[PDB]
Amino acid sequence: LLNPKAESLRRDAALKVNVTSAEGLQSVLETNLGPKGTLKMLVDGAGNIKLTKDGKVLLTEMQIQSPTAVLIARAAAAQDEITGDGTTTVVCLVGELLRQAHRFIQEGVHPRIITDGFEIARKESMKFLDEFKISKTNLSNDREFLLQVARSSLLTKVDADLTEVLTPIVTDAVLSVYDAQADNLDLHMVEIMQMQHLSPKDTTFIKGLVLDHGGRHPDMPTRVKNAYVLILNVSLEYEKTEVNSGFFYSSADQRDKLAASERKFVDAKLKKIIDLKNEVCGMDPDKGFVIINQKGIDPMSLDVFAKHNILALRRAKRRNMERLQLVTGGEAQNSVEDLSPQILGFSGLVYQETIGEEKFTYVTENTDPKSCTILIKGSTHYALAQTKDAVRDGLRAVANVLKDKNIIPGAGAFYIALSRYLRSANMNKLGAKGKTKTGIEAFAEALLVIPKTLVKNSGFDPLDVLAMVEDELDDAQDSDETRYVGVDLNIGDSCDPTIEGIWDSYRVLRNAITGATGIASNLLLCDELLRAGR
Amino acid sequence: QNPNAGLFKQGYNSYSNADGQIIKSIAAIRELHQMCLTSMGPCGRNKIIVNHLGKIIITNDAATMLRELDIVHPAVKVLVMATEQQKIDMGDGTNLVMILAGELLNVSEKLISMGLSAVEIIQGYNMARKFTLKELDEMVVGEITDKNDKNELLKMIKPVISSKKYGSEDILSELVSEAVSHVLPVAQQAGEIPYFNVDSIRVVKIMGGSLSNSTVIKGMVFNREPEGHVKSLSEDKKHKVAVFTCPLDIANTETKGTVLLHNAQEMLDFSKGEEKQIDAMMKEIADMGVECIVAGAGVGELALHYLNRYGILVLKVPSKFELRRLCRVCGATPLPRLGAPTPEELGLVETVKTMEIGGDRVTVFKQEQGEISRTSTIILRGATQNNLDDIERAIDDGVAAVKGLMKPSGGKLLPGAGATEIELISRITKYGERTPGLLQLAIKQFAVAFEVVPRTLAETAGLDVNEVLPNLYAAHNVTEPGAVKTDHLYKGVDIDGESDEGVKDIREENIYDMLATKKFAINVATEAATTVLSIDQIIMAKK
Amino acid sequence: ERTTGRQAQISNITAAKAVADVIRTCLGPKAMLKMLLDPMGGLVLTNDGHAILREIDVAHPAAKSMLELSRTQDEEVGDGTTTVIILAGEILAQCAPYLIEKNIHPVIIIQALKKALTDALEVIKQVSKPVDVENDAAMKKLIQASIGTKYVIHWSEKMCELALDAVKTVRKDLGQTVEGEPNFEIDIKRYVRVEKIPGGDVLDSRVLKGVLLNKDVVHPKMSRHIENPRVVLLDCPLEYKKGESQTNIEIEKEEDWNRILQIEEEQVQLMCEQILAVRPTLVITEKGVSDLAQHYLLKGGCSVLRRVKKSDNNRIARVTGATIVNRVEDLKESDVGTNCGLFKVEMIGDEYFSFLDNCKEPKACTIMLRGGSKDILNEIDRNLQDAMAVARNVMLSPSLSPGGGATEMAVSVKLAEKAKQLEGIQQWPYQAVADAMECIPRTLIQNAGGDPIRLLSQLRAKHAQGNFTTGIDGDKGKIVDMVSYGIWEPEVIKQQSVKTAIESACLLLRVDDIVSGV
Repeated sequence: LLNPKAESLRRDAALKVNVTSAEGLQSVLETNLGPKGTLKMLVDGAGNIKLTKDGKVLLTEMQIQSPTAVLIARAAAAQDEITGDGTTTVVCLVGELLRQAHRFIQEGVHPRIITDGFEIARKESMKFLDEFKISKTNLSNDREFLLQVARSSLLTKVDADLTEVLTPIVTDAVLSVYDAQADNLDLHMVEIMQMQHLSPKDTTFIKGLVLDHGGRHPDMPTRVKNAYVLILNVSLEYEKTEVNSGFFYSSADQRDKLAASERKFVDAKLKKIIDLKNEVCGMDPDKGFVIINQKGIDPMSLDVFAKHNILALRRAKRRNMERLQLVTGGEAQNSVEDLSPQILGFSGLVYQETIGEEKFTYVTENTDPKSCTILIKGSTHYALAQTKDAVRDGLRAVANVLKDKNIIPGAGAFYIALSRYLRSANMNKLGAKGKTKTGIEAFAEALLVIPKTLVKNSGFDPLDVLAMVEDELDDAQDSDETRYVGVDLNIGDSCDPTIEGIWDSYRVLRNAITGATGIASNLLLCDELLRAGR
Repeated sequence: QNPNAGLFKQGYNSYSNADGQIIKSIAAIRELHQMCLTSMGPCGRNKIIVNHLGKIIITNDAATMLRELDIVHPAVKVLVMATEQQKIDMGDGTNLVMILAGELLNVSEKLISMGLSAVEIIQGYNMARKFTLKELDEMVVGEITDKNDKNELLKMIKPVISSKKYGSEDILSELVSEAVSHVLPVAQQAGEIPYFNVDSIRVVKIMGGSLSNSTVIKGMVFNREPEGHVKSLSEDKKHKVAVFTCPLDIANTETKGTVLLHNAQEMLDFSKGEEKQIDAMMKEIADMGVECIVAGAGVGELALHYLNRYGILVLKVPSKFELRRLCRVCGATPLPRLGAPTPEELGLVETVKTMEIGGDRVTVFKQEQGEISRTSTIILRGATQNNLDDIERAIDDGVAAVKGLMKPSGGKLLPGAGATEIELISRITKYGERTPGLLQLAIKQFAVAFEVVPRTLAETAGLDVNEVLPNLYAAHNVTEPGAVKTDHLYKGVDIDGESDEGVKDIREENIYDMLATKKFAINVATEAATTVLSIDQIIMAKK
Repeated sequence: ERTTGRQAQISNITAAKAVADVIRTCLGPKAMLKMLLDPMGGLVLTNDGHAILREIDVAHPAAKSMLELSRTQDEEVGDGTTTVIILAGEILAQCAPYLIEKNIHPVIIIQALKKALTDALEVIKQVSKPVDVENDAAMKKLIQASIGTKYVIHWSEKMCELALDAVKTVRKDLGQTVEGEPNFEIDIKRYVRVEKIPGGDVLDSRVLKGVLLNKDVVHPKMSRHIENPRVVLLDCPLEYKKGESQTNIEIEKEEDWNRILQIEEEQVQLMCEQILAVRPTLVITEKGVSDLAQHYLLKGGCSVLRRVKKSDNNRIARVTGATIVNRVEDLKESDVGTNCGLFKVEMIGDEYFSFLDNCKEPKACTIMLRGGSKDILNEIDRNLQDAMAVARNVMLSPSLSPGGGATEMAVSVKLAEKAKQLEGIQQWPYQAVADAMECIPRTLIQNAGGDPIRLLSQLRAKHAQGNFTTGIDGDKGKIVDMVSYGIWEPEVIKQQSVKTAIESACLLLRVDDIVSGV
């Protein structure tokens, strides 16, 4: 039964391909789980090499040939947008679920029987999750806790030294933009910038915005105290006669004097801007004046400002012009002709930083900036790529915890407890089927791929570390007390994740199990591979 | 490079159950099934066999083919050994086992494709066998009464000769029935003493002529000539016959006994000595009234001179089997020595003469209306080498089948020409339908195999099976005036070669099979089929 | 080049069997998945039997004929896509040994298959049970069979309302010795036509008795309800009348230009006077209406609808009875549209419509679907079609057949009873259908995960000795009664399934040669 230009893969070979391929993809990502995982180098073939641990980047850019591995990788990518994390967790769960299922399928267990067992265990796992979770305080003054969350999301993906730098950066950046009111939380209020020529350790939190173009006159202040902000969309470059004209003169000195008269077209605008300061805290102590002009400013116009200790910046990007109106409170003027004292915004220190190749202007200390900036430092695209991923994900991690009060103690306590729960609940209930109970046991065992992989990557023997966690967990239950018991990846013994500070997202773990269950089921239910036209 | 799993014994490629060893084994058997399939029936096909010694024969007999084939594949050996079972203690059924056993395997494969295990299939076949064997007991119409009448013998001998030689059935039947009626005693209801060994009837053939001049001799026919001067005995009764194993010459000496001559007188003295000693031995034979002498060895010149002068017919019989058979004609006991054929060891023959059969002269030891031999000889003629040789085999089959008429109800007669096989299909199917569970699957397919006989009988006759088979089934699937079928127990395959249509009544030609042959074939065929099915792997090893 | 004799027979059956295998996993609620490997780097896991057959290339023309079987089935009824393909393949497989091993001429094979079809059709009827198609609550329970296990399960009350009321309206429920017997002919594709209007929600949808027109009107403010409706259907526009022959107008004095303008106004009025003379209440014209004509007619006490194609005017004529007249001047007083409930010109979703809803049922209706977005409108429509297909299949025959493989097994057993009574060579290919039918209860067991022999044998035994309502439990895999576990399907599907499956097999079996040429 074969048509030319077609193939029908039968005799359970489709299952053998699906499981073998999944074990391949598992083997790749299994080496990168937890803070003890490895780094991968991704070579684009053009000479640019990316360094990352991020599962989303790894699966997105890594070339995959196995059609089955493509299915799992893309399905995980779908969960990445839904959950914001858990990429490796899903792939590891899918792989082990298929491995455990395959061992039973070889023994005569129908793929559907296992699949139904997976669905039962999944539903029971979600019930456990509901009793496992801890309800966090709704207080936004939980900084001491959110620091632990930032460390949990950062430490996994950084060199553990950068963690000390980024932890307060992620934590305070989101708390700054998170209104302490039952309103909302938008992590897009924290901008992600990158700069070269500094070590990654120098990643810094900036309360306001940063602009690229600086001043181009040596006498303008590099530090403006309690600045007023003018937002101006019109050029102050040397202007010419409005209409076609020329210089008609009799004596050489008249040539430049006539040009000086032509200069009046722009000088009149300069005077109005200088008078603007004179009207609004002209000579008041501890007051300044900065201009963030979207368009150019003549070197002569800058000299006019420099003489008055005014910091006149030029050729700002629109993106910052619109934000700075919200940050500083001032209004943009399309022309100096509309200039008025009610236009100016207000901010604290405006600082010009100069480095070898570039200048940067800082607009910090605003009354209500409604925006923050994080500056990611590095010497090469290696540190810049890794740090950027760490910051973007850390901001999301602490954002999800602030939005969703449900927190899950980590260190493997969730998945190890699920194994114990499902093992006992299954034998205690046996309400599935004489055969289906096989799939439930396969599901419960597969869940342990996560705590086992976390330990293996640490160099500790999973055979001893998991046993020690199970022992203390059982002792707590026999003692009739509630205790969260997880893995200490540095000592090798058990720990309490709620004292150590190891926290997982409620939403990620909820969907990670549900997704991995569906992905493994979709492959276990595949009886034949059908190829045509290739 | 290419890896292989499961092959760890001397590197053999040995297929497992999951690899279809049973299906592959059956496929090998199918090659022999087709070879034997075209043999059965009065219109069976001939085969040419070229013996490695440079001898070419033609036969219809499947067993001959199977013995002449070098059978290697164990899957076929199971059925070939089953064929030998039909030859041991039975004179027929060779084609029935080879054909039925193959078909049972063929329908088994149809069940295997379903996912029905070899164990489940074999179990069903064993049940259907036991049912089949019981049902056959009730299909008996007549019975041979073992009165050994020529006419009762012909009823059985005729269908036995048929399917080995067609068109000469009546001529060969008379030849076998006559010879059988000669050796069989006149008796009724006597089963304590066995009698009628197959060896009691010899068949002799000469090239040339045709069966139109065939006959039966009451006695033995030898291919040796009367070496002595007397070529025939007189017309008197009870000629005394002496039989010797010692050559008819001067006695030898156990140790040395070499005569050396140095003087002319010694030559004369030893020459006279030997001549006198031989005469004394030949004289003592003649003095006992012996008129014919049979030697198991050669005869010296002097012995011929004396035996001629005594008027004693000198006939050489070198075959130990012919001498043993001669004891069943004249009664003489071969003398281990020479010159003392004690009268008690002498036999009696009424006539010893030379006869011309086919142009070849033979010597015949026979009796006519008296001192009647316990052996018979059937005389065949034919000009065509291949045809005459096969006719000889047809004679042997007739005699062997008569031996099949044995004390344990061997005379039970069932309608032939496939009529029994058709009725079995209906009865076995009902057994399947009444059997719960998966067992019905193999029991029904067991019945299916039995249509191969009315199919084969039709195919060999040139008939379209697609018209004959539904006509045969309709002929037995009829409405009768009562639960028990009568007129339509006799509808069989009409081996005519005609054009239009129809079936023929067994009663028209008295085509009956022996129950003992049928029930035996049913046992052997099933054991052969189930044996092959039980083998899911073949492994070779040094023993 | 060519395949002759047994080469065509083997090739045709071989290809068809391969097609059947593709979809054997598609049967039942526990259908398994297949991996479709594209010539590109993608892969599709969709387990829809239609999509699987569509998206997989086939080589042998016989396989293409199998694809056409599924396409025909999809047009006839709303289901059976995989049944006709699996069954037809098995019928060919069962006929295979008869063409080869028994050497039975294809002519014999085809004759028996036609007889087996006739008997199979009888049995499907005999094992079926009636339902009162006039009991709306009973119908709702049947329609939900095609709505559940879907996101829109929570719409099922409204989906049943829309499907049931529309199909009942169009059903040609009539019989007589003069105008003939439509025999409850239902054609939802032409008669139940569905329109999607932005705005509202699924709960706001309505079945209308009349025509839903998407064209706008000459003025938004006109009478919406009429006591004695009279409807005019015209092709010709209302504009300046011109002659067919040559006309030459020469103007010297500017004063005569006004006279020409007055004539132009009169000619438009004269067209409107002929329309107004017959006291209309709604005027529909395919071509446009001049600004003067718009006021000339409205002031006469009627509404005017413009830009309505002949295709729509034919629909309007069926529900009004108005005759279409080409030239305006020829309009007759016999053109009426009375007993019409409304001429509503409501703007819905910022779009103008015109509704001719009436108290008539002239073998037609329109479904009006509401929804807050185009996605909602499409989601309602796409899922509603399933409900309407079932409503058609049920209202076309009150007999329901048992599911779970029960009907197919009943045909197998009953055919076996008749096979024993069939004389002649045809007995063999006759059995072929009896055995082939069991591919359905066999496949259901395999997809459930049970023993395909032990459970199938028990199922057959239950039908052989007991009732014909015994089937396979899709979820448990156990043998259960189909009344306790209702899995009943309209007879219409089962009758067409066995009919087209055997006929398709016959089309391939009777071809003993495929030759190339153009």
